[PDB]
Amino acid sequence: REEAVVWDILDEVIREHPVLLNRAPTLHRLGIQAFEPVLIEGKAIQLHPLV
Amino acid sequence: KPLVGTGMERAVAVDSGVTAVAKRGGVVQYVDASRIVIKVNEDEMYPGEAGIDIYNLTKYTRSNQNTCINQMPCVSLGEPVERGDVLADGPSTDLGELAL
Amino acid sequence: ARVTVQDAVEKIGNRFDLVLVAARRARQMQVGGKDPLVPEENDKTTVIALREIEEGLINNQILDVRERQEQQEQEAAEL
Amino acid sequence: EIKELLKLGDLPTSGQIRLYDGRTGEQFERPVTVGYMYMLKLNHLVDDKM
Amino acid sequence: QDVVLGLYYMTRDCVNAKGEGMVLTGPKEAERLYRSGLASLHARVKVRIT
Amino acid sequence: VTEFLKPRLVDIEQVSSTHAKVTLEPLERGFGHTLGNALRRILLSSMPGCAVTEVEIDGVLHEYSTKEGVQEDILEILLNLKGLAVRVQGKDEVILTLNKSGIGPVTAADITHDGDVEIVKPQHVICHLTDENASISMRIKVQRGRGYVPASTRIHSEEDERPIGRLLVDACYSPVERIAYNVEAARVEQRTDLDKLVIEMETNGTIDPEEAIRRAATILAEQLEAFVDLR
Amino acid sequence: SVTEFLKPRLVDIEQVSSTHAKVTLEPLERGFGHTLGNALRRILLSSMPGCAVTEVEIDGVLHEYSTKEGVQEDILEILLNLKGLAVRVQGKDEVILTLNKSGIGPVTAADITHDGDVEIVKPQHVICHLTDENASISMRIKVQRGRGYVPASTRIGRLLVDACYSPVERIAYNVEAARVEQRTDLDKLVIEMETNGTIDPEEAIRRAATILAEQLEAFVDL
Amino acid sequence: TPEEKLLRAIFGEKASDVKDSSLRVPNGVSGTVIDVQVFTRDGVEKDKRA
DNA sequence: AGTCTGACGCGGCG
DNA sequence: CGCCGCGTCAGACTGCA
RNA sequence: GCAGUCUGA
Repeated sequence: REEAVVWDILDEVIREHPVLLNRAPTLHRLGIQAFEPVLIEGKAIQLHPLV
Repeated sequence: KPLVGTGMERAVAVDSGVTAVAKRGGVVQYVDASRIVIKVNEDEMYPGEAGIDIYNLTKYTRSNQNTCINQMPCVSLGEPVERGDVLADGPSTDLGELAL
Repeated sequence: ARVTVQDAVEKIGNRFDLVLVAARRARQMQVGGKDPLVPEENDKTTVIALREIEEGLINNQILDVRERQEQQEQEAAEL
Repeated sequence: EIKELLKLGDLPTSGQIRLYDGRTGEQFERPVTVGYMYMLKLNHLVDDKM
Repeated sequence: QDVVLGLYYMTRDCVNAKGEGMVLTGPKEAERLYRSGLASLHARVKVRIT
Repeated sequence: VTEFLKPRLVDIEQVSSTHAKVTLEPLERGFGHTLGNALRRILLSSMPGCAVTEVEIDGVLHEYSTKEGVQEDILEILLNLKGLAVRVQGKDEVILTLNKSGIGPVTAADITHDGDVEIVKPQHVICHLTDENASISMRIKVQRGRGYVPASTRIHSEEDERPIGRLLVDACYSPVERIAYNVEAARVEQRTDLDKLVIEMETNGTIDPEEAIRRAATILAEQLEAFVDLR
Repeated sequence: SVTEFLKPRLVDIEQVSSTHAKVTLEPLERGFGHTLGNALRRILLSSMPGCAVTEVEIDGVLHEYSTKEGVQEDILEILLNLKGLAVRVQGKDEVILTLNKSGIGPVTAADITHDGDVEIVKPQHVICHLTDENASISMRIKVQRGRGYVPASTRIGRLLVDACYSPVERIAYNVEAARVEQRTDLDKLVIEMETNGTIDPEEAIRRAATILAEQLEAFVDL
Repeated sequence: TPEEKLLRAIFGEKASDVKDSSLRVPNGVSGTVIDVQVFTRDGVEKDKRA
């Protein structure tokens, strides 16, 4: 149902919790990197320009 | 429409079947979002004929790619049309030209 | 808050050792009844563990000494 | 011919106008190519990708 | 490709840019002079740097 | 030196029904562009206006449909009603009614007249009826708001039920369509450093140019209170 | 309602120094971060009143490049040290301070001849260095009240100084995304301010907002 | 199962004989039903909407 | 097993 | 001359026992 | 589950 308390829960569940981001082909080691999630409202994963 | 095009838009739109092109010149007798009734000219109707072309437009059907194909009447009431004139724009056609 | 573990890596001079020491301490904090030695700043037990590592408060030797001491003192509680 | 058509519509024939920042309200230091490009929306919707 | 162009544009110099030759107390005065519009981003200038 | 000249709303020039030029004068050197861009952003983003948010046509169940005798789809009728420029006095919501028959264009002049609802462009074509027996009859709920609220977000208001046949229109409430401004050197009795700001507004006709400047400056001056006190 | 706007609820001030602060305001309406930030930035930079050194006449120096013996800087750097001299004058718009100092070592701002209404905010501000133990420097410094920044290239054997009238020396801001009950489009305005000492940072922010809100008073609806 | 055997005997109803296999809108897609076509095998009773 | 077959690569390697 | 290999991830649509 | 087709990076 996505009640409004679920989002306050979720903002804690992903507070210091890294996620791995991977773009295939993983030609080398840096093809998988772990970032901390900032919850955004779109449907597109936002990816720092330097990586 | 494209403000900048190449002139091959009117052929790409007409030669596919998305548009409803007039088979015989005449005068638009009736026009509705789903129908165009053209009254054929006097020198174009065969002897022994009502002399009226009815183009039933396709409204909101599912494409193969789940997009929408939808024919809107381009002509308005009382307007005269020639043979081969676009009567109803298809999907991605603006007033007869292909507009993607 | 933790953005780089470079400080905690000189204290435990290996990166593959930092992970194991920090995970042992973070599990002590998460399912053990143990409390952090640094002020819990709305962090996760992993980040609290690393913040304890980088301040010299925790390493594998300190964890082993403390576990030994608690094991002996709980073995002492037998009447 | 492109520049002649621009000059017919009173636009600058160089193709670039000076623009201002919407946020800070001040002028971009160099003239910026502004014009009408025919943009398409491909069937690679992010609703279908997420 | 956008950061290198930004920093390339920032760091370059032009010979008669607005506010050339003046003497600045430091980087903060340079930023104040730029945002005020009193000097160009390329004004060849003398700034006391620490 | 510590004293600043304060701008007064010197002149308003209504070039057209939808276009106007308001002059703020005199401004000290530098406040021209400050006020210009502050007012430009506040006007262009936060003006209150009325917009059509619900249509109810009698024989129609959904947008992806056609009415017999109406040349447009129902979806094009809705896209035409989205641009209905209307102003309402003393209400935050009103349900206009449209009834038309016979061959000809159905325009905003054919909406049932209410005294406190002024349709500022009666020539706005809503649809065309192409049959002498065709007839269109709709209810048009215009609403006061701010900014742009799409219908897919207003399905959030899950009150008791929405009927089948109540077509939701995206709501773009803001009346201002373009804001330019120019800081020109205009003088007082004897001073040369004073400037004059000319704000060039283009609206849909449902806001008064002076009222828009007053509303924008009020938004700004009540947003600056958090900075004036700074507790 | 259509006229009710989000006003800043969280205003966090972090004084990094006596003259440097970060003021975080949250939340603003979408796009109001840049409106308030840029209006305040422009006012703090170029329209804020204050008093600073405009001219200086040194006894033996005729133009900006003629060096002076005994002082370890060229005149081009004594002027650069005078430009940063934070000074307050209460009852006048123009004062002529006098700096007389002979001997050895630094000549700080504390060695300026005292006038009762002129305060020096940083008396440890070094102006020059005397090196010969018979080196004497005697200069007249014209403090003048104004507003904004007025470079010397515009005001054109006295020597001109860029007159940094404004107490602000660095105003920056950035607008990041705040959130209230699952609206993420709201704004959060972080202002980063540094003044020269004549005015604490939050007082400068308040005086700038007072200037803007006093300009607007002819249009507001009370 | 035994615990669920106690549970539905506590709150007083066991499950019915039929399983919910109805058609449902996929997650994320939200639209308007613009057409319904019902095809019944020849020899099958047509329901009311057919 | 009869095809009213398919084939119509390439480069090492053993 | 026969045998072994010939990038990764992903979305869609048919037809098939 | 598979084969074919198309497409994306």
